[PDB]
Amino acid sequence: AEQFLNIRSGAGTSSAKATYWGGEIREQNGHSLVHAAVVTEGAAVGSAEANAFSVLQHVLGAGPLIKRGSSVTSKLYQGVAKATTQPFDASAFNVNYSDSGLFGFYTISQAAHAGEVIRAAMNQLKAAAQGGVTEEDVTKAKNQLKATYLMSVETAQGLLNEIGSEALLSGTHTAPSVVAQKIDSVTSADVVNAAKKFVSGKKSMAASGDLGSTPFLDEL
Amino acid sequence: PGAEDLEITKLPNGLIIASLENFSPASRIGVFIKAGSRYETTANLGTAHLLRLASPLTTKGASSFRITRGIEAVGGSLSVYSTREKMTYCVECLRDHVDTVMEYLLNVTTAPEFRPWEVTDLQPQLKVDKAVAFQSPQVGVLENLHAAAYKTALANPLYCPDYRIGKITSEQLHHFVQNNFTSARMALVGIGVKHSDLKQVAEQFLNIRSGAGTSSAKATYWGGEIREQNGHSLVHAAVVTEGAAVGSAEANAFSVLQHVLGAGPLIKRGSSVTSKLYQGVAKATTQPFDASAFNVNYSDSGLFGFYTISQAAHAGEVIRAAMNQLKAAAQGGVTEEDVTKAKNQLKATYLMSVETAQGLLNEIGSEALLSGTHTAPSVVAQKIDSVTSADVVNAAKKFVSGKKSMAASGDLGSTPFLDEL
Amino acid sequence: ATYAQTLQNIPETNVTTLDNGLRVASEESSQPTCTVGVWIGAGSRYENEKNNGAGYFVEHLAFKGTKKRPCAAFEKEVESMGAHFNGYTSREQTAFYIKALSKDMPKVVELLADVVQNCALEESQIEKERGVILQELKEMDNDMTNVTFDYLHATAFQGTALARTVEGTTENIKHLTRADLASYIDTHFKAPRMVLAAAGGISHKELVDAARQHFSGVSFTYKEDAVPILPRCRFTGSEIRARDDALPVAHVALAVEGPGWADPDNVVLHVANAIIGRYDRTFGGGKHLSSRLAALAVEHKLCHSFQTFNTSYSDTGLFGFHFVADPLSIDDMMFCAQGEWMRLCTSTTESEVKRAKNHLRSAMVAQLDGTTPVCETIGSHLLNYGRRISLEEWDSRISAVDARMVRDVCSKYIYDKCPALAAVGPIEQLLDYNRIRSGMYWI
Amino acid sequence: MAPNIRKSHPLLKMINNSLIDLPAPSNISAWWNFGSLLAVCLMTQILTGLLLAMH
Amino acid sequence: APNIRKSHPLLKMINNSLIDLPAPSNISAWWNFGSLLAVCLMTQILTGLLLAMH
Amino acid sequence: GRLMDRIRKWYYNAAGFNKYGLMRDDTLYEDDDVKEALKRLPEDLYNERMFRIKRALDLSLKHRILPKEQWVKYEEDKPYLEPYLKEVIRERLEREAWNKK
Amino acid sequence: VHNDVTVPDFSAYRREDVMDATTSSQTSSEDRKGFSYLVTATACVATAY
Ligand code: HEM
Ligand code: HEM
Repeated sequence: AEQFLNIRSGAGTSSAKATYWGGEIREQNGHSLVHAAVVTEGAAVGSAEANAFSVLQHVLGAGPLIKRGSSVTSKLYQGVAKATTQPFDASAFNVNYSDSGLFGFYTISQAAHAGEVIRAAMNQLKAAAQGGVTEEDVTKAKNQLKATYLMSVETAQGLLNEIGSEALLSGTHTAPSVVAQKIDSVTSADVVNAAKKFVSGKKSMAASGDLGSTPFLDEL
Repeated sequence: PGAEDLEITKLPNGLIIASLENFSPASRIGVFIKAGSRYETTANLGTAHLLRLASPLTTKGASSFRITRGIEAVGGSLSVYSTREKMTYCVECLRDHVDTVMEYLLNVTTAPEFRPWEVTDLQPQLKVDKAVAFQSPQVGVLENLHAAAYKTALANPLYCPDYRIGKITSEQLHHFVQNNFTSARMALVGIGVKHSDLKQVAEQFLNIRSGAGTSSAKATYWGGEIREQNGHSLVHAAVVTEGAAVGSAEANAFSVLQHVLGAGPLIKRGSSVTSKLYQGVAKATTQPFDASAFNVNYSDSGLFGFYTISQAAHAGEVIRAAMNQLKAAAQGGVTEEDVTKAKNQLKATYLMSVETAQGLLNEIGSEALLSGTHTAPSVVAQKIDSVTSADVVNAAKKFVSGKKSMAASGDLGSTPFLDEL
Repeated sequence: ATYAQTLQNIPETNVTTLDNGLRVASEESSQPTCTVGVWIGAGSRYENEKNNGAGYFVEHLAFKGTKKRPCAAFEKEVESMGAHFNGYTSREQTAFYIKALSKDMPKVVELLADVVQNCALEESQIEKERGVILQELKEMDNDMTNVTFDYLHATAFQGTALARTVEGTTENIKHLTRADLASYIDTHFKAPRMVLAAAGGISHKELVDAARQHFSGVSFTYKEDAVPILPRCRFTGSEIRARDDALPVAHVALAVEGPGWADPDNVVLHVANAIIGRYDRTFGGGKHLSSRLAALAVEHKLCHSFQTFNTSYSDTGLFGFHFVADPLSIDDMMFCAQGEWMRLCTSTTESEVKRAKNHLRSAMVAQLDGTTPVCETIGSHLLNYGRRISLEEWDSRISAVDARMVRDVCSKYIYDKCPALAAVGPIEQLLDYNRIRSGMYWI
Repeated sequence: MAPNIRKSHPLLKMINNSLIDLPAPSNISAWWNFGSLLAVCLMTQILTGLLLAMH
Repeated sequence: APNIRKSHPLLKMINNSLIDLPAPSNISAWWNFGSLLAVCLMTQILTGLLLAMH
Repeated sequence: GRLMDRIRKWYYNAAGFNKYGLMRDDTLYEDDDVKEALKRLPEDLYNERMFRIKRALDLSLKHRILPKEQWVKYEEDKPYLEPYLKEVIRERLEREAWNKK
Repeated sequence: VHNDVTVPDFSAYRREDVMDATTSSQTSSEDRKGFSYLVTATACVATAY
């Protein structure tokens, strides 16, 4: 690093902080399956407000854990099933960037059942914003979260990314012990809070396919 | 022999017939239809476009070959123009040949065969036809505007979407014709001909049923915002709000407000002083540009606002300066003298627009199709000056208040978002 | 009410000349709206090497205001009456005309007169337009079709005045003086060479009274009443190949010296160009199009488009064709094109001329589709043909034409002639003047 | 399809491909004339030769 | 390049007419004479030269 | 009358192209008209004709024929191209007469 | 810009009868062509012989 590296020093050119828009892009293309993703500004990297979302994430359900499973521990999934007839997939979307973030849900479903799957995913998110969270839900998600994380670092890349990601953002290194605390410190409230920050905040939406039966942001 | 009169029979089934012998050495017939891209569904998107280019394919009575050879044999022509909700087939030739060209015009609009091969062979033309049209940014943004301004029908593109080039079936073409080219949605207009003749043909050769077949799912307003970053130095932009429908007297206000704000120079390389908008933007930017009053009036809705073209960097100023220029008019910034000038420009424009054979034939049949009637240039003139100073500033407000839509393209670097105007 | 008749019904075009030389002409229609303008017999051909580009620089100022009514004063007065003012400047014909309510017929003439006579030529504006023209050149330079025809003239009429562009040189634009624009106007915009034409709902008499009023030029010496005769431009079988393998398509234009307005053959030439016609990738016709070249073009993907042309001039002219193609089909296209030309001289069929004549008449009629176009025909006819030529006459002349005539006339102007060529773009495939010169005979 | 029969015909396509449309440097000098003379010599020899071989 | 069987100005020919030449899968014995005829020509020419020598 | 009608059935069996599994139309020589027709054929019909042909070629190289049980029966022969071909030729004749006109 | 392009002067090579830029080159055409084709025609005669 020393006796070999080089190049300039200092943050060189900095990035013009991300301004939130709350747009709506629709891509009509015929493709039978309709992909859609509705989000709101979420939490940025580091911010404790994220931990909540990470938990709210796993609470709502972040992609099956059992091969060809059903995902009962998944509020969202379960919610949408009880709404549509045909095959589909819906999950809790969540990204945490430096000066901002995005949170919401991403769905894939037949074109015709696009309306129901998408809306059923909204109510499913409001019901959680309206106390629809059990202290038991919050404890399970805290495990899934602890599990996921812990597993993600088994592969050489996983571990190297985990290390360096931090070592780059704050030249430090939280021990898997501390990270574990920050998780369970999330309260039942925090969760329903995030849940609300979603239903309230301005949303953005992206879709693609035969958007024939797909709703516009101002219909959710 | 001087000037006759504009007749207009209205046959049973609903097929309208309006003619007008102007003794011009050349006639120009045309089947105006209530067809268009708005009647399309996600399912047959673009079929309307491909139908437009099918005009030269074989018909139950004339082969692809004979259609083109036949018309050319007499120095005739065949064209098809179409808006989001209006299709106009129409031939044109020296008087002495109207019969000849008629068969083809007829066969084309009522006897299509849409042979599978002839069709699939044609669809690649969509590829091409689109590429040329799209050479003018003018068109690209307008497609997107409509996409943002609406949620349906009028939100459909005028040019077949790419993914569907080549997936439009013969069935889709037929069903489209059967469900829209109905005697009650059609009008057989003509010029340089006698009503007795034009009528004869209409009843002795037309067969299709009447009734709007499939009706269009009324245009819902969205108020979208589509931005197309593409590098191209010049930034095209268009900001609008819902406007006035057809007929609507309210529409007459906008036409006046239009000419008041300025609707494109009248003097070669002019300055357009009589143009509030133009003038306003100039006093705002340094480099070359162009800004005008945009205005469309569709059946169950309309769009109104301004379209600008400017350097990328001065996009922010040109666009905003165009907003304030529109608010200042919404806040009594209209003189009774401004309103009177616009009323002339309007009377002028209109009056001139009908000098060309096509202009007149479009003016006639457009009405003869919407309300089987015919306002005299006298009455139309009234409806104009009946616009008051208020009406204008009213429209002006309806804009600043209503929800807007916006379409842009180019190096949008210094271009503002709808929620910044 | 057969075509024939509708022709002999169109009102006659009236013409009356003033003591200054100005010629006023018009065709009266019931039209509530109209068009009136002054068609001057001046252009870049009248310019010499030192002022090439004057008539164009001047074109840019005939609208920025006169002595009496400055910029806003002019525009305001004109914009406010719902009138459209605009014009143009060719190689040997310049024009300025307005589109106004037949009502304003007389105020417009006043305005027209005030432009051709009292152009302000505000030395402040001049420096601005200087930068504008310079800018329009940058643009027009990206119009292959233009570049190609200019070049066509540049070599076909090399060494003469007709080989200059209308817009002029980058140097002349950068240096022309108020004085230059001044004299240009004084020397050329002169009564005996101008023509006040009008079309629409207008009284010829009312028109001419208005003419008398503001178009009150005075003439003392004979010199003033005289119309100069330009020096003859020498045509030259030659070629100019401007190659740039970076442009998408390639443009090619080939032509032979044409006779000139006055010559009756022109009719026949047009009937011929009517056979070969023109084409373009969006012509619905397709493989069935009547023009063999077009048909061939379609069957072999020979060109994005092609077009014949018979550009007339006072004493000379250019009879040729132009096509845009892909680098790799330039030869096949050129081959086929000359093919049809040779066919025109050797085997034109009666059926062809029949179609050609009809198509021609139709175009002839479209040339009078509105007050403006009609007006443009008057201004030009008087200016070029001396008098007005009625469709009834044209139609007559056209009917006289037959296969034999087409062949004789075409042979006359085409067969074994040294053509003028201009090629632009990725033109490596098309090649050798000689190979092309031999295409002029037998196919 | 091929328009002219000079570039399409299985045989002419060859005469045209080597003696008509063949691209050649614009500057080759007289020292490039012997190739064909050589060819003409070959032809002339063969011809006069057959004539002699007959006797 | 890749193979010198399809690129070489000469082999490109032997390969183009006697190796990769596409042929109907069903031509019968009545299609063998083309080459026999060819072989005859070669054989004649060859024995002929031999004879012409004496 | 019903003479050549049975004559035809005789010839059809005499020709024998059905022992290969071909329809009358399959054996048509592909001149310009036929090639144009073949182009208009719906895909299924075209793909089928191909297979029939490819199978026949395989039969020929093999010096075999289909089992009597698979031979096409005179009355089950589908003239899948006949009509298209008619039109094609019809279309051409028109152009022709027209161009001499 | 293409307006600044001029075909050069070809007087050093032009045939005396088409040297004057103000005379219809056409009148001398039949001779210019007549002469050259004569040479050719003669060459053919010789070869023919
Ligand atoms: C490569 C081209 C040829 C060359 C270089 C060539 C050269 C010669 C030479 C140098 C001689 C002796 C000439 C002398 O008498 O001084 C000769 C003789 C002869 N050549 Fe050729 N020859 C050619 C082609 C042919 C061919 C193709 C034939 C006929 C099939 C032929 C037939 C004869 C005969 C009959 C003689 C002997 C009688 C005589 O000398 O005139 N030659 N040739
Ligand atoms: C197209 C191929 C050829 C055919 C069809 C052919 C045929 C014949 C025939 C029928 C004879 C008479 C045979 C007999 O004696 O009963 C003959 C003789 C002869 N041929 Fe050929 N020949 C061929 C090629 C050649 C060539 C290329 C040469 C040598 C350059 C040649 C040299 C001779 C000689 C020397 C004789 C005369 C002595 C003899 O009869 O054996 N032939 N040939």
